[PDB]
Amino acid sequence: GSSGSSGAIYVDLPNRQLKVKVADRRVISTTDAERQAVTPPGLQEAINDLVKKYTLARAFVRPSGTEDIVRVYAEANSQESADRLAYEVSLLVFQLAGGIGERPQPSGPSSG
Repeated sequence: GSSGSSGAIYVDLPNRQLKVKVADRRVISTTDAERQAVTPPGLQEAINDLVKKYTLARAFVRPSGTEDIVRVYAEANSQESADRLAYEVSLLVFQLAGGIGERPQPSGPSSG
């Protein structure tokens, strides 16, 4: 007889990504200038506060890059926090960067 084994990862924290098809650039007030502290000045803070107000949470965003759509991502120790934050962030942007298009949908507590 004989036996082997599988070597790989066995744990992948929860995470959630989104995409805000920004209508465009400029125009928006809180969407100009790029000096004095990494911009946008506040977002990082606002979210940060939310990232701190949460349990082991983490949110991020990626502007233009090989595309014309914004990238959103939020994770946490819990799936909910991961979703909540995510959904929120995406929204936070929708307004912050007056993001539009495909809007973020609510996870919705449903299990069976």
